[PDB]
Amino acid sequence: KPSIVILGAGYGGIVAALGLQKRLNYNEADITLVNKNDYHYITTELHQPAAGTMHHDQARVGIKELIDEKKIKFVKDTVVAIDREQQKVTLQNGELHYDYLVVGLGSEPETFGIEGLREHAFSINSINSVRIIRQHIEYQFAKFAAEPERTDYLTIVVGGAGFTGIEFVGELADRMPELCAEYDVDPKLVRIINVEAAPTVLPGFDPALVNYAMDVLGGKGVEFKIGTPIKRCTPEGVVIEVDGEEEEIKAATVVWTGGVRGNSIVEKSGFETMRGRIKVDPYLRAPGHENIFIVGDCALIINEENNRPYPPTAQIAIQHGENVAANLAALIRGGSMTPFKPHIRGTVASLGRNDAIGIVGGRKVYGHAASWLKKLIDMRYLYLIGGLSLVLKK
Amino acid sequence: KPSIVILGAGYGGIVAALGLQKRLNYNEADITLVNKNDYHYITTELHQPAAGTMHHDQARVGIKELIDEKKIKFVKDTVVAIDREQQKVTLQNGELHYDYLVVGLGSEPETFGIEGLREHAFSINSINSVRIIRQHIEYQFAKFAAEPERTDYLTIVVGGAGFTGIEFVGELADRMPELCAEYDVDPKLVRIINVEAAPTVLPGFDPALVNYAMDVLGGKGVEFKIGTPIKRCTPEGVVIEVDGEEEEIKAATVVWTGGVRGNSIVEKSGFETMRGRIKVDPYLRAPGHENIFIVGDCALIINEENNRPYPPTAQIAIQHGENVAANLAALIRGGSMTPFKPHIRGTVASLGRNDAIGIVGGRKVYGHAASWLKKLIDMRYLYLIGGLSLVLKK
Ligand SMILES: Cc1cc2nc3c(=O)[nH]c(=O)nc-3n(C[C@H](O)[C@H](O)[C@H](O)COP(=O)(O)OP(=O)(O)OC[C@H]3O[C@@H](n4cnc5c(N)ncnc54)[C@H](O)[C@@H]3O)c2cc1C
Ligand SMILES: Cc1cc2nc3c(=O)[nH]c(=O)nc-3n(C[C@H](O)[C@H](O)[C@H](O)COP(=O)(O)OP(=O)(O)OC[C@H]3O[C@@H](n4cnc5c(N)ncnc54)[C@H](O)[C@@H]3O)c2cc1C
Repeated sequence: KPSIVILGAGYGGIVAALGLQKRLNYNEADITLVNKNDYHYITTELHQPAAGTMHHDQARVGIKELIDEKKIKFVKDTVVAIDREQQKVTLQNGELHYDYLVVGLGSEPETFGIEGLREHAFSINSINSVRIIRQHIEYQFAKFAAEPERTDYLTIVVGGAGFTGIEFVGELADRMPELCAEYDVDPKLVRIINVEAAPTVLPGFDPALVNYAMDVLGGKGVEFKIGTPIKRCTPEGVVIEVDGEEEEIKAATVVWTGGVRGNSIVEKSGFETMRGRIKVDPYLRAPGHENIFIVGDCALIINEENNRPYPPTAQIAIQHGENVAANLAALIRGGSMTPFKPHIRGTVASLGRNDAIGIVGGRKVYGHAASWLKKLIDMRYLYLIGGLSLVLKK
Repeated sequence: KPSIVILGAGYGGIVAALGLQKRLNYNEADITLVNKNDYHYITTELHQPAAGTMHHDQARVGIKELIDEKKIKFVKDTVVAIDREQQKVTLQNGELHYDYLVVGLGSEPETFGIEGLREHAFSINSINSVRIIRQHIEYQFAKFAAEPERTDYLTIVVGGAGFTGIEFVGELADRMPELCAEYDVDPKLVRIINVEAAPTVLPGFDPALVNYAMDVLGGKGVEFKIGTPIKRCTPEGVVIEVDGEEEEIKAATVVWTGGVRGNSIVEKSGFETMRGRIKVDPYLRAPGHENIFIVGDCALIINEENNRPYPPTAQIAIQHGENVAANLAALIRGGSMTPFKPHIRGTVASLGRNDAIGIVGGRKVYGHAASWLKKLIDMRYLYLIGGLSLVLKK
């Protein structure tokens, strides 16, 4: 019985684990799933509890409830290092050996060495982190009424006007009326500032969709500072660069959505990486390793049509897991593997709870239509991993 | 036509204002009520929103909803100083003249010059302050899951084991199960520590009631450190004295319930005070001033039967307001005044939402009985200032 070890129970890992579960009979292989939490969180929904527009329990599910304990041994622990030569994974509270390894440790924030950013800014990338953001913001607003001159309490800076940043400021905008009512705050004093180094909001997306997004969010009071890089971050705010001069934004809350990289454990373990990501072979294996598969945000795929990398998405992470599960089963059974080919469908960006933008079926979508479509797409993933029961739960 | 100016819309000021409203005609006197907020808060209930066991809106009511605009002119402003010589009150955004003055500015925290206490500990004395405490604590618990070795996040130190401290830790204890579930916290790691310099919890109360209180709160996991003074306070915690030696308690939350004094404006205005309060004459007037009345926590009353001071309570504050309103009406109309005579009824201390201790009528009360009695007593005040409508509201 060969030992398959899966590192990280995210989109890539959970799908891979459940795939192997469905494809393999009992005693065909040992399957160990490692995750630092006993729950799997819906990473694509994390902007909502971060803004307090949805309870965080709506964005996570117990791993034991998803898997078959007789087929998969779940281990709750934190991966520290991978020893490729010994084929051993080092954890905080033990060690594991493998015949096959699946790395799905996800992303970590990339702050590009910008001073104070790692230590004084917040990230939206886990249940813990979004509860921290949520309660941090509520704490600032609670402090304001006693110190009405401290409008920096009411200022939130979101660094990076990409997909995550745009969805987050949308949620923040919807949250503000209730939040201000809770803490006797003049809503006109609230500032939500989206700061982007690139010269365009949502750089790389269709201009028509972008302008609609900016118009809607702009209407809701969101400010955009574009072509404006953050130079440093403090607990008092950020310094930005405007017209070749430094300008300070006093803000008690700074959220970084300006870049991610593959989990550093991968690169530190000696794998050759580009921005922490591994340019895997056609079978999603790490080059030089016939027994190591890489999924999700740790994997790098190049679109051969335009020589551009696919972005780190949940959508492609899911497709990774399905392919790896299929190919691992084949390897266990001495069969031939099937080369991975991504099929990129449409993605919808939420603009608060009642508005959205995106491409679905090949057509531009807006408003309530787009908003419902996003919910349906997200529901499909829940059905994939937890069947109708998980869908009915929430 | 005399000008009556009332400073502070607390128990003393609101009752006095409503009393004058009920006793005087529309042309007998000008009545101005000054308050820094447009709302009157139920100070005796503030321990609940501080612990998050009751929404803060349940502990306040709009002042305009209580008074008759044709009889009383409400001014939303902050009192800065009182000029006795000119009979003028200075505000942050203007100034007022009076023929008669009623001072009901309440208490402010007394930290006795204990280092760091004023700057790093929290007080339960307004709607703003309890929302700050509430969100501070939730913020600490939110941070814990990401740093499970920082158990100091889960330690709450309450300085002073008097009436307020006991009620507050009672509320915190009831809150903990829900709070821990919200933030994935092991409840056994939580520490609620009541620190008291005196050698007994609730010093001055009946020992039987005290022992019952400690047993109930102790069962709920509340720790008591008695004969233990706080020496200094930091954002990291407190230093305490144990057997003449320094010991540190690491705690991200320190709440001070160990002493209050009369609002400093009274002393700063040149009034002769003892611990910030004025030892008023039998008609609740400031000595040397036949036209200045002091009510509530700014007033000091000595029980002439046993020469001991009455504690600063809402119960006696209410009686102050009624007496002053009656006596002011008499002065305006040239009648004779009535010496203040306190009638001290029973007071019940809550021990969470489902338990309590106190004296009612002439018998000691416990449990659900005591708990309901406290609610009814508090309800009586709501009826006094707002009739059945306000009662039905809450
Ligand atoms: C607000 C937000 C919105 C998004 N919306 C979309 C969208 O609409 N469409 C789309 O396609 N993509 C979206 N994404 C991106 C998508 O969420 C990620 O691409 C996806 O999470 C990547 O899958 P993953 O399994 O590789 O990583 P992850 O989902 O992050 O999974 C990593 C797992 O491994 C665990 N883990 C991490 N490190 C360790 C360690 N040392 N030891 C043990 N366990 C560890 C983690 O606890 C976690 O469970 C969004 C991302 C964010 C932040
Ligand atoms: C948790 C807690 C529980 C309590 N429980 C009880 C109990 O059960 N029974 C009992 O008898 N007592 C109880 N007390 C004590 C009681 O609350 C006080 O004695 C009461 O509040 C005093 O009434 P007051 O009007 O003098 O002061 P306050 O109630 O504090 O009123 C002061 C008013 O004046 C305003 N004000 C203050 N300064 C200014 C300024 N510069 N300018 C303008 N406005 C100003 C304030 O905003 C406020 O509206 C409790 C106290 C606390 C903290």
